Amino acid sequence: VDDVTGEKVREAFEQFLEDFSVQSTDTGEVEKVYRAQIEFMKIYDLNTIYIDYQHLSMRENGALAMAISEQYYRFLPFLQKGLRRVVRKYAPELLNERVFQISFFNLPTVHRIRDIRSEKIGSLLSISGTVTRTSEVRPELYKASFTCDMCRAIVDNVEQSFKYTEPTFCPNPSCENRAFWTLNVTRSRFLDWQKVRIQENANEIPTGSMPRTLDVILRGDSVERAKPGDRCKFTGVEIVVPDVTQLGLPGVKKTTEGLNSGVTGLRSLGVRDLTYKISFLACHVISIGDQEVFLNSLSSDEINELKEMVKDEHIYDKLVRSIAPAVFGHEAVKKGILLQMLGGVHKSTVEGIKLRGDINICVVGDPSTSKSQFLKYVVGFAPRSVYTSGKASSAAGLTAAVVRDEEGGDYTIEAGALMLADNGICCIDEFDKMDISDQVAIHEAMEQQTISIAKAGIHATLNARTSILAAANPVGGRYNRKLSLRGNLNMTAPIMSRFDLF
Amino acid sequence: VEVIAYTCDQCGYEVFQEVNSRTFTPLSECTSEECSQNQTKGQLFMSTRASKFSAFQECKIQELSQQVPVGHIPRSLNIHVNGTLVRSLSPGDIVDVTGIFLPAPYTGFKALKAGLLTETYLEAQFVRQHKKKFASFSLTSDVEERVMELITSGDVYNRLAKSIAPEIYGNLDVKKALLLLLVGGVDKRVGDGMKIRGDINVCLMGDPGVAKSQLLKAICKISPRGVYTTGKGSSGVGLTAAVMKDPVTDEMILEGGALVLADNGICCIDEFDKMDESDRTAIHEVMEQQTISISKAGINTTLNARTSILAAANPLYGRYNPRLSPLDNINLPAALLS
Amino acid sequence: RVTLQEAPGTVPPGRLPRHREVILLADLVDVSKPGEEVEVTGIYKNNYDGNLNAKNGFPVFATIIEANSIKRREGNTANEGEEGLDVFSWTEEEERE
Amino acid sequence: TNVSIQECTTNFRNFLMSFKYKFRKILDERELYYIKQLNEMRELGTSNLNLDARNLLAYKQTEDLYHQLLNYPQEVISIMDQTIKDCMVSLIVDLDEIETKFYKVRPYNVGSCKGMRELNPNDIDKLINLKGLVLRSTPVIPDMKVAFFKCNVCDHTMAVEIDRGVIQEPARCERIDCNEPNSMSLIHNRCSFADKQVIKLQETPDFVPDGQTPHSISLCVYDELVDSCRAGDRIEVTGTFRSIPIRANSRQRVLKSLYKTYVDVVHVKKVQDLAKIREVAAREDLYSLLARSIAPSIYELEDVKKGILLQLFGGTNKTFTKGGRYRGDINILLCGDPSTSKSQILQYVHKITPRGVYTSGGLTAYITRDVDTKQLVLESGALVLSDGGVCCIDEFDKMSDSTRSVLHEVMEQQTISIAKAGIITTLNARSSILASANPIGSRYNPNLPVTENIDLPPPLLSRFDLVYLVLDKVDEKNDRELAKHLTNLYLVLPVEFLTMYISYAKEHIHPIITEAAKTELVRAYVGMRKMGDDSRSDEKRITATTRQLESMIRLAEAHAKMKLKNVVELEDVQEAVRLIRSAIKDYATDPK
DNA sequence: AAAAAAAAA
Ligand SMILES: Nc1ncnc2c1ncn2[C@@H]1O[C@H](COP(=O)(O)OP(=O)(O)OP(=O)(O)O)[C@@H](O)[C@H]1O
Ligand SMILES: Nc1ncnc2c1ncn2[C@@H]1O[C@H](COP(=O)(O)OP(=O)(O)O)[C@@H](O)[C@H]1O
Ligand SMILES: Nc1ncnc2c1ncn2[C@@H]1O[C@H](COP(=O)(O)OP(=O)(O)O)[C@@H](O)[C@H]1O
Ligand SMILES: [Mg+2]
Ligand SMILES: [Zn+2]
Ligand SMILES: [Zn+2]
Ligand SMILES: [Zn+2]
Repeated sequence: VDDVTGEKVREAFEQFLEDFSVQSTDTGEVEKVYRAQIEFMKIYDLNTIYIDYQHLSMRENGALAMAISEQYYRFLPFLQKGLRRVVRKYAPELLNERVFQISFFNLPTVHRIRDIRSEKIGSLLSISGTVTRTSEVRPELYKASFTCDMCRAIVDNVEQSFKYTEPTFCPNPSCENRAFWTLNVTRSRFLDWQKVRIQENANEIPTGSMPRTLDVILRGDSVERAKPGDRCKFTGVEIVVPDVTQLGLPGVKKTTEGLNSGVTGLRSLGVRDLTYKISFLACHVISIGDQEVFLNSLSSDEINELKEMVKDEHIYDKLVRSIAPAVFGHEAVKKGILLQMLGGVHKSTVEGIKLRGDINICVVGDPSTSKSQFLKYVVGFAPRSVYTSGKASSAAGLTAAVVRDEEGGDYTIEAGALMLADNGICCIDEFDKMDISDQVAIHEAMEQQTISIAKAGIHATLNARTSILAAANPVGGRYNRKLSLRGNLNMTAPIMSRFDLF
Repeated sequence: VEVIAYTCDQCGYEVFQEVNSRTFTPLSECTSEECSQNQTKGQLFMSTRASKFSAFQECKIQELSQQVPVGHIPRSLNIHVNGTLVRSLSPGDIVDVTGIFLPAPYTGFKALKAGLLTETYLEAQFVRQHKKKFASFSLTSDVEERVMELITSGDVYNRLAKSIAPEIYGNLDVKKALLLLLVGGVDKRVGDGMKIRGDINVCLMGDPGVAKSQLLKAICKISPRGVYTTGKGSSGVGLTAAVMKDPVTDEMILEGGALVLADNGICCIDEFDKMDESDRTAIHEVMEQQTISISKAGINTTLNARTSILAAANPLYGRYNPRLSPLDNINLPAALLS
Repeated sequence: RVTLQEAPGTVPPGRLPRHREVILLADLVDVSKPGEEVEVTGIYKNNYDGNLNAKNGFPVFATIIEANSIKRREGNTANEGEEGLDVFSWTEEEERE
Repeated sequence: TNVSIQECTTNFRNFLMSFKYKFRKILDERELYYIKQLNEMRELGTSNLNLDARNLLAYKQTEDLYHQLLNYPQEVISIMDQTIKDCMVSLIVDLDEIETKFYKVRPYNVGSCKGMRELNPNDIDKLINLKGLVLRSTPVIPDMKVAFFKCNVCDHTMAVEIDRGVIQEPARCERIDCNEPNSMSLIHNRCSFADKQVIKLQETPDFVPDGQTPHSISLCVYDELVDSCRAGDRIEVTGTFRSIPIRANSRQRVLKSLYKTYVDVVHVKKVQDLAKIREVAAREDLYSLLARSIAPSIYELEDVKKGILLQLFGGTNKTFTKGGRYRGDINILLCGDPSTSKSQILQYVHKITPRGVYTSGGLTAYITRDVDTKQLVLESGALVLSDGGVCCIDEFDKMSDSTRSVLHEVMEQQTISIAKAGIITTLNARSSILASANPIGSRYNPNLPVTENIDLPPPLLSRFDLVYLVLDKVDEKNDRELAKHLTNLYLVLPVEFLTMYISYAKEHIHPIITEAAKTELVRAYVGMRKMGDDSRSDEKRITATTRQLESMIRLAEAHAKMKLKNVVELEDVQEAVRLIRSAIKDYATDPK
């Protein structure tokens, strides 16, 4: 039976892929977004395509856009066939036969996790939440090839499902596939696979209710695109996953209350009941929370402004004036912070001795004279910058710590602020009240750029390439002009030699 | 279940079955004539309305401490009860149960061991509740003449104080304070919703060996709502429900933040300085009829604590000191003392 | 066979390491030691597994690494002076020199 | 049974068109609800009908249908829904909106509310009414309704209806042109499903008189009842009773001798005023009455009440790009001996404010290990939950040490970051703090300064917006006044109108300061700078900090916030300076 | 469920 509806939607899809012909600007008379895209894949040998849902909106109105969005699972192979048809009409050698992928983006609205209901199963949807855990990138069987052992005939292109399925017949007339098949690994094609977990934000959750959790499955080029702790927006199709354990498998076989929506009466089920649960499949992920290389990023403004502020006569006189316009006064501190941001060259000796190539600055003064403002500005301006306090509630503190679950084989280290501040600027506030362990680890952290630890059977040497900036309050509240830095401050002499400017 | 009935999809009579075993198996085909015909006519389905059911309950009983031989651990016994006698007994009473002592198969565990060893249980037939009855002072003629006699007795509270603990000598004022504690103070709120409690909180101080512990035990005996607790020793007495992780299904039954019968209860504590920070926080939380709202997993079923607090303690020196008495105090924060 | 983690100096800070399984054939036995950071050249292979499919609900395959060469990289991070599995080994002409 | 099908429908339809609640009015002994509500649904498009049993009981022919509904709920409800479906055409004589929507009823108040401690087997498959408190919920559970099958040889598909869950699989394809028996394999993602959800409910504590333990009963819901309740809700439900055999061993067809009990419910119940604002907002002495209204039982202490009310009003918040955000929250400390009833003020303000968490001396996010389910979930803390509101803290001195540093980063930056178990993220707090502390010892000695008695770090104390002191001293007059006042209590207050006014002020009012008040601000700053030095070169303490400037600015902006003003006036700045220097005048130690 | 070793408070 020919699903002419699928054929019609595929024909319309390939049609507006052919002749979308939207214009971007006046100079862009006819630009052909998807022809340019296919040329892009031609010149960079890619496999995925991106389709804007709004660009899909006006084509045939809801007879096409809605007919694709709602029964997406029903018409996905038809869209794949249309894409293959157009690409092999316009670019044969690109096929060199490959798993083309389509990612729809820019949906009209996003849904909360608490708004998920079964009536949208198989329909395109957009959801967002915080990623709390991911998994490894495992290979997954997609198209299998099998050998008919008793006759060694080949049956291939066997589509798979939630269960590992073998063929059911042999084309050889003399054979009747009484014996089973052996999988041809070098003939089958695998695809990447990763499972991530999401949950509702604190904004949507009312009262002290328990957050709702959902499981999202990635596939293709979207692997490792959602790191834990990130609020991201997922676009994909809602699906349902069964319990494969009750399903036939070669291997051996809140919850105690049961009352699940089981089903019985099938052949392979036997006397078992099949259960289901809701999971989401994603195809597009976005997040909402050398000098020649730089010169390669060419633009008119890139050339003009760079040349202008290189050939100027009074860059410095202006440059220091451009740092932290909010604060009042404190001319020298701005220059010091600018020099700290610029940094120093890093060199290594011929025999492998390393040289410290950064600038460490301490700021001292009586309370309320706008010292924390500089730290906040540099945190908000310098990339890979971390704000932290002298006294930290975490066991990591500043450098690192070791933790293990009670009678659980972890033996894992936890990263301190200095560890997170790698290749950046660490900003410590209230430097005075540190404790002994950090106070003795620091004067190794700065000068040697590395931290070493050996506790309870685990030893390691971690990189700590950081530029430090600290603030302090003189003992007694107000700085005593009669005495010196050593007299007023209680911080130790060896730490004093570490710093470069005051 | 006693008799299990199946419907036959409008095929004549609806097949019945009765199973007296503790396991049950269903039917597959039916004796209906058109169903007995050589092709299938409808799948038989169990009918809930047509079946006959019965109430079922189980309980276990322990040996009395007087009957245990020396150097042994008391044993238990399982009791099954069915019918109209269900819910005729409550935990924590002495009973005289008569029943039939029956064996029970081990095959329910399904271990394929103990070829001749079997489990045993008793099926209840008649229960004598025994023990005593509180009766909630339900008025009867005899107690009416009793209260008439009390009216004729004149002044009563002095005799009541004299009659609580004659084994402990003297200390008339302490017993008078105990009487005043038993009745309770002004209660049932005031205008515009301001909270007032009728409970009285009295703390007793003294050196060891003054029979204050014995007096506390006598008070607990005479007060039907009295409860005795102490710092640890038993863990399920403070900040945790008595049913936590209790059911065999491990259903995690819990109220959250609650104490032992703190609603209209008389809490008695010895060694008031002994308890750790958790029980100290609980006793500070139960202040002035304040409810306990400690949450752990989204639970907020607070226990409305309206209790009178009676505690006995001693200074760490073990003897009174000539120096400033607040230096002896209770070794507790002054806010709790006030 | 042995369990291989990620080097703490290579993992991005604040993240979790990734575990793999390494299989050592003859002549490779006891060459590596617990706690010693190593570098293994080997062959990547995949195979079927039951409970991995059971718990994931998808035809996922387990992967192991059949080792072919092992080089110790504990302490001495300077890895540019000379090439070879062991930089502390000498030839006959080097002995003559 | 075969009795209700014919005449009960006609009788109930007749009393549907012929019902007047005047019958119930006469029954009470101190109007066509159905038709008017049905036309309301017709003009609304909503498909929902509520039905009370007592009005259903008010008619003599209907009580027979009442008894029949008690015994046989499902069939009666189905025939009632069919009757209501036909009522569409019966009353409209657009027929297009009718054919798409289904219709259902919500019976309630059928029987008296019973308890889980008395549930005999005689009450199986009978409608009952239950109250309780929700313990836990569950995610939506799909439920198969239409099975989808495909003949893979010829790619032919068909839809198979189901019944009682069990699927009668077709053993041979309907297309006799191929007629293959083994060519069917279903599609999981092309079926149709229903949204079932399970709710765990506990009984009310009123049913336990003698220290027993509560018992839990499971619930089942469908469609509109999904997510209709959450944790901690107090609700009442009406529905039928159900009993099910348990599978025990999933490998075999053996069944236990005991049945699991659960209930299925159909109805659940829980447990232009802007003109009224401006009339009140235009009054002159609204400030004093508003300040005194939030604490009716508190005697005197007017200035602290004004300060707390202004803090509740809150200042403005701005996030200009090139300079960054500025704090808009107000943080107040209270100190004094435990003879002030200062906990009562915290309890008042916790419930007066829209959002606010009342805690004691954990407070922020920590990764938790889930109890009932075996997974790891990130959980937020109390301080995060008070975003935009006021966070109340009691017993501030007993704060330990690890948590204090947390506060030190929640006030100067109002953004907390957590880096644990591979999770690195930042959370917004934007919360106000109202804390109380006690002195060390039985009394706060006036000679000793504040810092020693409170036992707090000087920087944390300094970074508060304001601070207030209470010193109960024994005098005849004030003791007499308190005695009379409290005895009279022992023997002009608004309503949630206050809450809606606060919400309107927080949402729609964004006042700014003006150039006129700038001169007064500068003059006040100079004035307190002028007092900071004297005729001696001792370099007296510099009490005119920039924190004073920001405190004045926020207090003035909040003083423009209430009364629904849009720009500041002088009264704002004089009020701010007076209320900020009143505490400073009582901040001195024994000298001077 | 109960004993024994480790790092941080
Ligand atoms: N007034 C008294 N009359 C009779 N016996 C008394 C009296 N005071 C103390 N005793 C005796 O003291 C014992 C009970 O006092 P006990 O030492 O248990 O109380 P306590 O002061 O709470 O001390 P501790 O904390 O050491 O238990 C009994 O042996 C009792 O006979
Ligand atoms: N432009 C400015 N000039 C002078 N002081 C400022 C300026 N902006 C902010 N301030 C003040 O400086 C303080 C910055 O914090 P900081 O200097 O660390 O004092 P503290 O140690 O009391 O936090 C703020 O409290 C603010 O009142
Ligand atoms: N001005 C007052 N008006 C009414 N009651 C008061 C007043 N001052 C004290 N009280 C009474 O004294 C008690 C003081 O307790 P409080 O100081 O709040 O304890 P804490 O501060 O340790 O929680 C209150 O319970 C209150 O009933
Ligand atoms: Mg004692
Ligand atoms: Zn073959
Ligand atoms: Zn039949
Ligand atoms: Zn066919």
